[PDB]
Amino acid sequence: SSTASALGKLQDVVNQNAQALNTLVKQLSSNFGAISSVLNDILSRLDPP
Amino acid sequence: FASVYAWNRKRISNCVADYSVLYNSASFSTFKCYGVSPTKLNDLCFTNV
Repeated sequence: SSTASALGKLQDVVNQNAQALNTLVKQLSSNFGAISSVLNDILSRLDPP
Repeated sequence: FASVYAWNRKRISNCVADYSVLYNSASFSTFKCYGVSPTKLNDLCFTNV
């Protein structure tokens, strides 16, 4: 009860999973060399070619 | 109109214009526009000119 940090394995697993998911969802906002990071603007501003 | 060495710059803002009325009349120069496609200029609401 009094002493904490006795469950390092479970916390490490949970933190690894959450960090991986967060990095995946954050990678969605990159530009990847295009002219915009959102496709709705691209389809509403450019030509199909 | 001034020379190329003294090209005239001006600001256009706070108005409401249209481009199809100018686009359809094939009278002024020739249109080749990057970024926004010429035919889709009217529908979007960019800040100023």
